[PDB]
Amino acid sequence: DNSNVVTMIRAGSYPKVNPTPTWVRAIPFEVSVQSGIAFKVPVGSLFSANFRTDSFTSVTVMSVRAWTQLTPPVNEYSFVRLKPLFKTGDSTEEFEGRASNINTRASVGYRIPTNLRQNTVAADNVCEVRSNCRQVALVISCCFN
Amino acid sequence: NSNVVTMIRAGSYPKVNPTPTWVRAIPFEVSVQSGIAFKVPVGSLFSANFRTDSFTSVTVMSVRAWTQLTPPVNEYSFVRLKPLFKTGDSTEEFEGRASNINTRASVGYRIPTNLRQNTVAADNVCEVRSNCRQVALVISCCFN
Amino acid sequence: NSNVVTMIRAGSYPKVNPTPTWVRAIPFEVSVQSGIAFKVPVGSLFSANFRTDSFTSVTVMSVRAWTQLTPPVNEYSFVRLKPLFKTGDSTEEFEGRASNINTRASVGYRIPTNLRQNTVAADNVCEVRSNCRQVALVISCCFN
Amino acid sequence: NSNVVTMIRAGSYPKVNPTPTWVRAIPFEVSVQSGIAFKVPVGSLFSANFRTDSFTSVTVMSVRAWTQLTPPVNEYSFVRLKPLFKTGDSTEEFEGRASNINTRASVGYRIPTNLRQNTVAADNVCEVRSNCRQVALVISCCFN
Amino acid sequence: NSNVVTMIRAGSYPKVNPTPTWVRAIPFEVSVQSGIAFKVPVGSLFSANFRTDSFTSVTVMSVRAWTQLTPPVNEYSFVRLKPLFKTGDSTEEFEGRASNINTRASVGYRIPTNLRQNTVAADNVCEVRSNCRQVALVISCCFN
Amino acid sequence: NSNVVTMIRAGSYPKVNPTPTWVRAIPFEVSVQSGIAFKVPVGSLFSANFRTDSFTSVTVMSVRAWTQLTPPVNEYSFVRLKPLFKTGDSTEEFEGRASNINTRASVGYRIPTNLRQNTVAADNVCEVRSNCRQVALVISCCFN
Amino acid sequence: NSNVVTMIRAGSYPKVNPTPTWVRAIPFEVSVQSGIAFKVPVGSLFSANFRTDSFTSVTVMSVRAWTQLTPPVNEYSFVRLKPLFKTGDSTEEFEGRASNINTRASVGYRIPTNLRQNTVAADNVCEVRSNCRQVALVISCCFN
RNA sequence: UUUUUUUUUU
RNA sequence: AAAAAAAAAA
RNA sequence: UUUUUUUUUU
RNA sequence: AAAAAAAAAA
RNA sequence: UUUUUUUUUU
RNA sequence: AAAAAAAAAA
RNA sequence: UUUUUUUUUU
RNA sequence: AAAAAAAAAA
RNA sequence: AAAAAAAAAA
RNA sequence: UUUUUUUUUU
RNA sequence: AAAAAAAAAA
RNA sequence: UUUUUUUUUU
RNA sequence: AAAAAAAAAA
RNA sequence: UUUUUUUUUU
Ligand SMILES: [Cl-]
Ligand SMILES: [Cl-]
Ligand SMILES: [Cl-]
Ligand SMILES: [Cl-]
Ligand SMILES: [Cl-]
Ligand SMILES: [Mg+2]
Ligand SMILES: [Mg+2]
Ligand SMILES: [Mg+2]
Repeated sequence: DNSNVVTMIRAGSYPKVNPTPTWVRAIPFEVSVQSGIAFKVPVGSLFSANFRTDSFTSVTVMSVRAWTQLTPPVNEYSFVRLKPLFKTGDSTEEFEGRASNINTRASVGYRIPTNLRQNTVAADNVCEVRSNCRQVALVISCCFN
Repeated sequence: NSNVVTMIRAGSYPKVNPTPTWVRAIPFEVSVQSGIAFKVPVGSLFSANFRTDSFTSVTVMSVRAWTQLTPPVNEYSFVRLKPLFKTGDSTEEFEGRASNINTRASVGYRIPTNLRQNTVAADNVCEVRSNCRQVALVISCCFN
Repeated sequence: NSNVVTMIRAGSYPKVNPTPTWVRAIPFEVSVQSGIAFKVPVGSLFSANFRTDSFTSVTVMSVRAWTQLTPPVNEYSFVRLKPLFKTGDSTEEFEGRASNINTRASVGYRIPTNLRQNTVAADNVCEVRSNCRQVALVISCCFN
Repeated sequence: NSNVVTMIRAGSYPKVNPTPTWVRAIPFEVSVQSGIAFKVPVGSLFSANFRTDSFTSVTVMSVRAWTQLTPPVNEYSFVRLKPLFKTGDSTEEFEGRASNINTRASVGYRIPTNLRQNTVAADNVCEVRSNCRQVALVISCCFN
Repeated sequence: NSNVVTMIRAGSYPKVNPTPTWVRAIPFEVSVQSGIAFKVPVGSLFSANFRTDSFTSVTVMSVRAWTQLTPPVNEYSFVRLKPLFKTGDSTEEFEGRASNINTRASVGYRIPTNLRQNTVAADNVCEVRSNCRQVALVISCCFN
Repeated sequence: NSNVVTMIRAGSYPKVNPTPTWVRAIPFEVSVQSGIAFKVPVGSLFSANFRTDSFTSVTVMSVRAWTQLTPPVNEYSFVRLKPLFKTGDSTEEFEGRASNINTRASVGYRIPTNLRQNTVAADNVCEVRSNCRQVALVISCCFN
Repeated sequence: NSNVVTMIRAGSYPKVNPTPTWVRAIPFEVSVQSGIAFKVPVGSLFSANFRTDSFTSVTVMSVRAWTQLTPPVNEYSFVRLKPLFKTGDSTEEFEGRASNINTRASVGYRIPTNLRQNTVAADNVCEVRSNCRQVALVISCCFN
C-alpha cells in the first residue's frame, strides 16, 4: 500500500445496493456414464453449497466443456460426446473429442450463442453426455442469477 | 455474431476451484442506543441473505455507515465509526453530521493494506455511535 | 421553403404495415403491502390509457421504480425489484433508498439482450417490495 | 456483452407521457365511381386496425394514391388528387396515369409546413378521381 | 498445382462432429384461403426434400414470401405475414402488393437476435394471408 | 441492434435450390485385419448418421487416418493408405507410425484437383493397412 | 517491495523532540442564548477528548461555525462570529443564514498572519450569536 | 526461407 | 548503477 | 530482462 | 479511465 | 492485452 | 453525440 | 447518410 | 493472415 | 495541483 | 525534490 | 527468372 | 466491399 | 447572388 | 446542379 493507517472516507448519500448479486462462474463437477447410453446432465447439479451457489434458483449457461474422468475400456482410446439440449428445442449435434494416447483424457466443449443464452432451473437438463469411460468431468461456464 | 452452437477445441483439464473468493459490498443495519457504542460483529457478514453463508472468513477493505432512522427532536443526525482490530483497536472516531434534519448523516473509513487480514464470526469490525436508533452499513470486503 | 402543395412523383406501391411495433416508456403505479412482495403483471402494459390495447405481446428492456407515497414515520423510503423470467426467476433484489425522508427512493434494472423475449398479459415482469404503499414504475419496452 | 440483469442507478422521477404522439404512414382503400369525386374522410385514419383509435386529431403531411383494381377495357389506369383544406380548398388535380394497362397509376402531393394543422374525423383530406373502382392510399401523418 | 496424390503429415486425432448445424434458405409453398390466416408449421422445414429430415429443431432468422398463383379477377396480388413466437405472438401484418396484375406480390420480415431461439415441428412460424391460393416461402434459418 | 421484427423489402423471387451441396469432414471407423488391405467403401459416407443419406455422389478431397485401437504387444502402431481411383489405382503406401506404444499412428493424403471427381456407393476410396484392428478416418469431401 | 525486515545503516544520533507541534481541526459545540453573545474560551481546545491536553498554547488560524440545533418556529437559522484578540477586539459580525429552515447556517473567518500569535486557556477566541441554542465550531489551529 | 536427384516453362 | 548467490516474474 | 533477500563493487 | 476478485478471449 | 460480472478509485 | 423502433429525404 | 416522432446511452 | 463450398449485405 | 506541521526518502 | 499522516487552499 | 512432383534445411 | 453456419491452409 | 412556385435540362 | 417564366429577398 502507501498509507499505514486508517483514513476517513467522505461518504455521501446512500448508494444503490443489492444483497443478492449475480455471479459468473466455472463450475466443476462429475457425472456417471453408461456404455452406449446418453446421460442427461441436470442443471440442478449447479446449485449446491459445494459451489457456494445454493442460494440461486436460475443460471444462464454460456459454455460446456467435458473431460473423461476414468480410464477407457481395454484397447480403446477415450472419447466423449456432447449434445446440447434446449427447452425451445433440442440439438442433434454430437461434438466429440478423442484421446490420441490411451492414458490421456478425451475432451470437447461447445459454446451457446447469445440468442440461446436464457435461464435454466434445476429440473432442466443442459446436455447429453456419451463416453466409453464410466465418469466424465464437466466444467460449465455460467451466470448465476 | 453466432446464432447456433459451435465446437470448443478444449485441451487438458484446467486448474479448477469450486469454492472461490468473492469481492462484495454488503448492506445491513444495526441497532444503536443513545450514548452507547455498538460493536459490529463480523458474523453479520456470513448469511444466506448475502449468498455468503459458505464463508467463514472475510477481509474487510472499507466501512461506510449512514443513519437509518430520523434523529431526536431539534437535532441533526450524526454517526461515528471507531475501527477495531485484533492486533489493537483504534481510538479514531470518524464522524459525519447531517446539515438538513431530514437527511442521513454518513461517514466511512478505509483499512490500509497492511491491516487487511481476515476476521471471523466472533470478531468485531468497528464501533458505531449515533443519535439515531438505527444505522445502515455498506461494508466492502473480500470473502475467502 | 414551399408555401403550397407540391406534386409527389410516386412510383410502385410500397411495402406497408398497418400494425407496426412501438418503443415506449410506460408509467403506471402499483400498490405494495408491508413485508410482502407484489408481482407486477405484464397485462398492465396493454391499455387504451397508453394507446397499447391493440398489442398482445411486449419485449421489456428495462424497469425503473420510485416510491409513490410517503414512508412510515421515522423511516426513509426504500424500494426493491426482483426480476422475473419465464425461463427462470432471478434472486437479485436491486434496492434503492432515500437519503432525505421527504424524497422518493428509486432503482431499476436492465434486461440483457439474451433475455429480451416476449411476455403476455398473464406473465409478470418483476416483484416489488417497499415500505411505501404505492410504487411508480416506468418500463421501457417494445410493443409488437 | 452482458448476459445478466444489471442495476440502473435511477435518480429523480422523470417527465412522462402515457399517451404520446406517433408519426405514421397509414394504408387504406376507398371506393371510387366513374366520373365522380370521392372525398376521403380523415375519420378513416382513426381505427383499431391501425392502432390509432385512441387519437382524435392528426396532422397530415403527404398523400400518395394508387389505383387498386384494373381499369376499364381498352384503357390505362389514372388517378387524380385534389387537396382539401379547412381554410380553403385547392383546385389542383395532381394526376398520374399508367403506361402499361396491367400496371397501377400513382400520384401524390406534399402539404407545406404552413398548412400542416390538425384535422378531425369529420374533416376530409382530399378528393379522389379515377377510372378504377378502388384506390389505395398511403397517408404520411402525425397522430397527436 | 499438383497433379498427383501427396502425403499429409497428420497429427493427433482432431475434434469431430458427425451431425453439424447447417445455415439454409428453404423454399416451400403453402395453400391459402380467401380471408383466412394460414399458420405456417415449422414441421415443413424438416424433410428429406431439403436434406433436413435428420434435424428436429431450427432457428429461423428471416422469412420472405411471394404469391405463387395469379390473383382474383380485377385485383393485384397481395401477401401479408404476421410473426408468431412461443413467448408471445405479434400483431404486425407486413404486407406487399403487386403493381402489375401479372406480377407476384412479395414481402418478408427479419427476426431480431433476441428472438432467435429454437422451434420444433409442432410450432408455427407465422401466419400468411393473401388473395392468391398459394404462397411461396423462402425461410432463412439455422438447422441444429 | 434491433430488438423487434423488422420489414424486409423483398423483390422478385430468387434462384433457389432445396438440395444444395455440402463440404464435410466425415469421421467413421473401419475394421482391419492383420496383413490384409481393407477397401474403404464410399457408401460409408452416405448415412443418416452424417445427415448425408440424401446424397448419392461425393467428391473426396483428402483422407486422414488414425489407428483406433492399441497395437499388438511389443509393437508400435502403424497405418498405411493406398489411394484408389476408378481411372486407375495408385500404388503409393503413405504410412505413419507411432513413436509411443500408447499413441495413435496417423497419416493421410491429398487428392489433386485433376483427380477430384465423383464417387458412388459401390466405389472404394482407398486401401487401409494397419497392425491395429480398427482405423478411424476423417475424409474431407464435397457431397453433391 | 520487501517482505522481510531490512537493516538500517544508522548514523549519528539525530535531533529529537518528544513534544512536537500539531496542526489540527478541532470540532466542539457551545451553548448559545437568545440575543446574548457567548465568548468561546480558548481553553476548550486543550482536552483529552482531542489528544491535546499536553498543550498549554495554540495558534488559531481560522474559525468556522454551524448551527447545531433547529431554529425557532417560522425562522431560518443564523449565526454570527465576532473575532476577539488580546491586543484589541474586533467589531465585525460575520454572519450566515440558512435558506432552508431544515438546514444549518454557517460562516467563518480567517485570522491574518500578522494576528496569528498564541492564546492560552483564559483567552477567548470569538463571540457567537445565533437563534439556535447550540452552535457547532470547527477551529483550524496549530498547537505548540 | 531454399541447395542436390527424376519431369514441364523462362 | 552493474554483477554473483537464493527466490519470484517474463 | 525487472524486482525481493544475502554479498560486492561504485 | 485504470486497478483488484470470478469468467472468457488472445 | 480487450470484454462481461462484483468491487474501487476518478 | 451515437444507436434502436415509426416516418421522410438522399 | 441527414432530419422529424418515440426510446436509450452519454 | 491470404482461400474456397452453401446463407444475412455492399 | 501547491503550500504549512510531524515522519520517511534523496 | 517525491511519498505517508494532520491541515489548508483549488 | 517465376512453377510444380518426390529428398538434405529455415 | 464482408459478418454468422457445414469442410481444407496461415 | 440565393431561395419558393410552373417549365426544361442533367 | 444550370438556365427560362412569375415572385421574393439582397
Ligand atoms: Cl419538512
Ligand atoms: Cl409497502
Ligand atoms: Cl397480359
Ligand atoms: Cl438425414
Ligand atoms: Cl457578538
Ligand atoms: Mg438529520
Ligand atoms: Mg416515498
Ligand atoms: Mg434553518
